[PDB]
Amino acid sequence: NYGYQPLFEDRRPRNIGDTLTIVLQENVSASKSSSANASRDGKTSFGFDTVPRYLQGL
Amino acid sequence: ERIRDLTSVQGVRENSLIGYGLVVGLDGTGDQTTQTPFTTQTLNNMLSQLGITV
Repeated sequence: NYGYQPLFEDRRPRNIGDTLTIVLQENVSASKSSSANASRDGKTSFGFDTVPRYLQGL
Repeated sequence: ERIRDLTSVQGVRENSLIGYGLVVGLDGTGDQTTQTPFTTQTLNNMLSQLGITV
């Protein structure tokens, strides 16, 4: 004797020892990315190629 | 008969029960079963319980 068994209810595990099918379908995909940058360029110049006479002391 | 027709006793009450079933023996006036999958699913469940695996 197996006890009350339903007639229209789906066949589910109910007690200890009942078997159940597991469809293993795992798909995990995690990602991360990052970046940082900095730049700085400078040029300076001053040339008195021909100095006038009133400014040759400076 | 006034007190029984006017009052009710505490703890003397009716509950509601619900269930799902199948009705068979209809003269072609049942479900289409193409738009109600649960009818065929539960019929197959009943057959599987009774020993027929469709």
